[PDB]
Amino acid sequence: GLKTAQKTLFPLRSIDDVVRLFAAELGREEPDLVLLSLVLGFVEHFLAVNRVIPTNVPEPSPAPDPPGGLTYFPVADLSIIAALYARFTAQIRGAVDLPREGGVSSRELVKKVSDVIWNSLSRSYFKDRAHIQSLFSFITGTKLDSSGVAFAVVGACQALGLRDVHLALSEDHAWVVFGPNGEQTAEVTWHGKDRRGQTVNAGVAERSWLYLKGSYMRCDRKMEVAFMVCAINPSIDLHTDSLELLQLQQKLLWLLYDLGHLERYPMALGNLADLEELEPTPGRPDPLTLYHKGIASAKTYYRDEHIYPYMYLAGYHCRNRNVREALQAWADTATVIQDYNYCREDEEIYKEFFEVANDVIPNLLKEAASLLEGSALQDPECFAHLLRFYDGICKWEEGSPTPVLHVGWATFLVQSLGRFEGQVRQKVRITFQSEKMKGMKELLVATKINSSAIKLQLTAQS
Ligand SMILES: CCN(C(=O)c1cc(F)ccc1Oc1nncnc1N1CC2(CCN(CC3(C)CC3)CC2)C1)C(C)C
Repeated sequence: GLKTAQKTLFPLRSIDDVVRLFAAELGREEPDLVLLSLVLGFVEHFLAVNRVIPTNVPEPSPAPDPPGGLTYFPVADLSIIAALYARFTAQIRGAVDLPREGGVSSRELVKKVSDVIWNSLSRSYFKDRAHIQSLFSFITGTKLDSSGVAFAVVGACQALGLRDVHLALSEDHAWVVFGPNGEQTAEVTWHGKDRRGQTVNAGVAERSWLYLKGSYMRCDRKMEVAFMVCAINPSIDLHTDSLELLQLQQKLLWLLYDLGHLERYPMALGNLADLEELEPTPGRPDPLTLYHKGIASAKTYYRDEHIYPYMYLAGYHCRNRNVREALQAWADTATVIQDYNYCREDEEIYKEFFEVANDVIPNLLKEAASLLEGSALQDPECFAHLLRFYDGICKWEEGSPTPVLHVGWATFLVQSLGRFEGQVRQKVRITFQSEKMKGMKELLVATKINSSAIKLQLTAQS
């Protein structure tokens, strides 16, 4: 049952209409997670899933076709959004047996709301596909990706008036927290390419990156809106994004930023900065300000145990040919990961470190050498930052149940070391933390790089 004020905004015919509807909803003490997620899913379906008009642009009279191409919007009728809203609420309300004396919900209650979402999904589909994140995908396709399940469970709880069930976010996983002050936890979805019903205590005690040693985000309803905005997927295919969905996500994040709802959301600040890098909004903070905001947010609220705030910043410096600053920010990234244990389900962050060490840094140093042929390659500080990055990775691996470094890592390490002349490398005096890097300190600074020896040393088991 949509309140009358919710009804007046429709029909949404523009991006701003969506923004006004988000603006209107964020003013309430509890914004409608189902209504908001349906609208974004409807908009994204007809902009990215079912692309109505092609995206290509043609090469004294007017041109026969729009010479720059076309953007469009699928009008969201009240009748159509409300019909879908009614389907979900009729589904959820008839499925759970509603005392909750303290405004808190039982573990067995959260479990059957979770079970109602879980058992509504198709048994076979590709969990990693795009555009199955929203309640629109749930109700019209019975398909949800991993964190989409957790979000749907949270939206179902708001539908049943369980103000105490909230979305919990690590950097790669989602679950629910509940109880008098968010102290119980329950897994509600799978992770990886499931532990449903269990707490996350074991994973927090595991010191795996997946559970951030307990320094994860406990969302309020306002950050749960920020999550579904971050979850907007503009990809039409791998080489094509929808300009409309990028613009919508960007204006929505600015709306959330102005209301203060990204203050505890480092990844969302980083997402906004990345959008701002491609499409600056006049009068707004530049991307670097926003990257440093996300880092300050991670330091303030999650005691500096997040990884992505630093790779956001490092990526921006890399794309802008700021070699010193990019190397320093990847060193700081490795400095956070070195206090984690590399565990079974941490493959996402491994993949990102792999790409940095074995693609991004090699490319950055090659770029710098083309200028050389002052410069970063002549700066011992830059070499020290490179070694600090590898030292953190080795410390991360040390004592973990999963190996990190393999022979391919050694190949790129030897290459990156070679980018610094021996006279530069011999100026550093470094204290390493990892046993692996200590066991080749002298081999890293020698005038002649011993590739086989460094390869042997980088690949010794932890
Ligand atoms: C990307 C889709 N998505 C997730 O995957 C997800 C799932 C979870 F259960 C928990 C955190 C999750 O991630 C995020 N949650 N909220 C805001 N934004 C997030 N993401 C940005 C992201 C990390 C940073 N890289 C960029 C680099 C490496 C440059 C810094 C891009 C991908 C992940 C969510 C938005 C639905």
